[PDB]
Amino acid sequence: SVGWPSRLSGVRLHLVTGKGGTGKSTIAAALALTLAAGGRKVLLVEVEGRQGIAQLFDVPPLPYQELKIATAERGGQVNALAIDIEAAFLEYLDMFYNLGIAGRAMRRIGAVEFATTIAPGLRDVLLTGKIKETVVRLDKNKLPVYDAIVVDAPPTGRIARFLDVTKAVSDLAKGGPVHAQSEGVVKLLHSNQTAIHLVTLLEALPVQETLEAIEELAQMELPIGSVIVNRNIPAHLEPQDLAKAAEGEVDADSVRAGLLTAGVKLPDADFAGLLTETIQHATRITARAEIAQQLDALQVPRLELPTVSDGVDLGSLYELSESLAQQGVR
Amino acid sequence: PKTLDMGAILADTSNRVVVCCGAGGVGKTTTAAALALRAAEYGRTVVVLTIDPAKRLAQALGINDLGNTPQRVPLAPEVPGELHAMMLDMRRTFDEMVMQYSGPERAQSILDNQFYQTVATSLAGTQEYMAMEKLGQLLSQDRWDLIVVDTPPSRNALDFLDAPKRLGSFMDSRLWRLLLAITGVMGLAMKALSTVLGSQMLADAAAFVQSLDAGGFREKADRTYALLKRRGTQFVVVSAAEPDALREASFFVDRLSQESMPLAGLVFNRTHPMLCALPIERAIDAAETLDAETSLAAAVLRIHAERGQTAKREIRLLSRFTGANPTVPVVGVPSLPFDVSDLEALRALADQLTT
Ligand SMILES: Nc1ncnc2c1ncn2[C@@H]1O[C@H](COP(=O)(O)OP(=O)(O)O)[C@@H](O)[C@H]1O
Ligand SMILES: Nc1ncnc2c1ncn2[C@@H]1O[C@H](COP(=O)(O)OP(=O)(O)O)[C@@H](O)[C@H]1O
Ligand SMILES: [Ca+2]
Ligand SMILES: [Ca+2]
Ligand SMILES: [Mg+2]
Ligand SMILES: [Mg+2]
Repeated sequence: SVGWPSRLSGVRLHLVTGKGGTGKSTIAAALALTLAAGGRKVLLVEVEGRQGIAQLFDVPPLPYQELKIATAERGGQVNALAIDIEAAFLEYLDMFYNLGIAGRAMRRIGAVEFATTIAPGLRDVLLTGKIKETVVRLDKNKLPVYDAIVVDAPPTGRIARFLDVTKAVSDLAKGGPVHAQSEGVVKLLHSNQTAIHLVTLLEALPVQETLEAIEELAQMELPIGSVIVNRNIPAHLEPQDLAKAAEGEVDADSVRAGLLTAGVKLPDADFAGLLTETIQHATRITARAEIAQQLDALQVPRLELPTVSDGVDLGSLYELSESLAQQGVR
Repeated sequence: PKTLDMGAILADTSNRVVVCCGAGGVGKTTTAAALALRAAEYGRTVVVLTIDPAKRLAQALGINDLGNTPQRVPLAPEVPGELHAMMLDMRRTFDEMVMQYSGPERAQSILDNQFYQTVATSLAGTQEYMAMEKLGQLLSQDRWDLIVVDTPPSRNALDFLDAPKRLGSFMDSRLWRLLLAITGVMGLAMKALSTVLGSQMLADAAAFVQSLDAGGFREKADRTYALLKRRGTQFVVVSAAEPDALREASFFVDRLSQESMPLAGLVFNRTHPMLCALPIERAIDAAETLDAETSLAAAVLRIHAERGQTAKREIRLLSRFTGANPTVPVVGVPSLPFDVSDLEALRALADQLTT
């Protein structure tokens, strides 16, 4: 029944997936804010070069550096890392093969863009490898630099392949240092230090993809965290009144009586119109509940976030973080 | 404002191609299908090129199969025209393109190439490029007086117009032959790729360059884009009553204007028109008096007030688009109280679109 079991508080790596447009970026930032509260330091990571963090915080494009982007409750801190795949490839060539010179020459002729584009496995090795480096990084006192890492991850249709370290490494050169580092990446991803959260909307396709992703991830023995149901709406009607209204039955006599009590007398065209407005609302709720029922089969914790009435601004991220905190996210 | 007359555009046979554009998740596929079904009801011989219909809609159109070719949608005998439909198969369209230019013999090698199968066919912009290629294939066969074009989903509505050319220029890069199929800079880059990438992958990539043997891809994307400039082409921009979708619609409208491309108008989909004239302030207060004192009446007032607030947001969003684009014809489509996944729901949607 809880949306956040205690085990999830021990997790250092949070991966936020879900279908496009369900709220991965918004919720990964709200999750980062929640985990940073109480003088903690959390890293918010994006991996597709889309600059979604900068767009969310309404700031210019972020460079390839970990930078403070938000102050969490009671002295907490959220740092941002927009991974630059081109700069990550040069970092890799220089650190693992001492080809920093070759790398710098490739950048001047657009060859790094090419190599990362023509080899999707190399791309995923660079990205998951950098994610692992942020997770295991220690300070001067052998203590973790970050309390948690939150990844605004690829969508539900790409998440299983993105975390498939064995398939990504298969198209890379045999031997060297990469094949040794990949073992540590696999170990981290499959441990109790990781959790994959799946953002969904109460719509057919986001729910279907959530189910299909959980199945693919369970087969890979990858740890599932929570299902996060975004943009919930108020029912406004009691279960019995809703079930009837979804069929076209709203007793008007009771409605007309309750309107007279509040000092409201409506004409026949406005009263009939008011009734079909509630039938249509109840038809929308019923259909959403029918879609939501498909998730009941999963023995996975579920979290719920409301709809922010206007556009998602900085203040909206704090309201969603507060909504997560009230549900036990810590 | 100004009212978009989709019915008159559909009935006029000088309109040969109707392109349904916008961001993803706004109603492009269903609008495309509803428009095509309508044209057929008007007596036209129409083909709908769908991208991603939901399973139940695809089944209702009889296009749930693996085909990449139009099929006849059986309709009531009274229907004077003909509806034909298909769902784009992105990978199969790439195969058709490869064979058209390489020939069926050389195509056997390219189709069997592991780099082609796993990398080349899934590059960014393939969905838009293959939609354009299929549109080109439909036009060349002259099997229909009207072609309704659905466009792939994206957060960026302009990807339909820009992604094929972008993919084309990437495919024509000097880097393919030079780095896979010597120099100081190219030699350094070649060494780096040999050191990092798998020998098997590099062999399949170089084999693909040798096998394909193409500025071929950009020239193809350019000629196919010129088909959208032919007389009888109409663009329909679709948007949900959301700020992101409207901003994408506005970006698309600007581009059509800059390029002198004919824009039919905007489909402002999923609206919540008020069926009760009672003001919002009065509705909340009437519900609040009942709260202090039968839970049915107050909840009914809370539905109406919430819809009214939703209707207010929709009106101010539209007035922002209309203020910036006063020349753009518009049609408001209400959110229907059922899923648009059968021929009867498409008919009800077409009624909203053509009123
Ligand atoms: N709880 C919410 N209430 C209202 N709007 C939301 C909410 N969560 C996300 N959004 C909006 O929905 C859209 C899609 O969200 P986003 O975080 O960008 O999703 P994703 O990264 O999965 O594509 C954005 O316009 C965003 O501001
Ligand atoms: N006016 C409408 N009223 C109700 N449902 C609608 C309406 N227009 C579209 N839908 C629904 O919205 C969803 C998305 O529509 P779809 O045409 O596939 O969008 P797109 O191609 O833009 O992603 C579908 O499930 C469809 O049935
Ligand atoms: Ca006829
Ligand atoms: Ca193009
Ligand atoms: Mg995002
Ligand atoms: Mg679609």
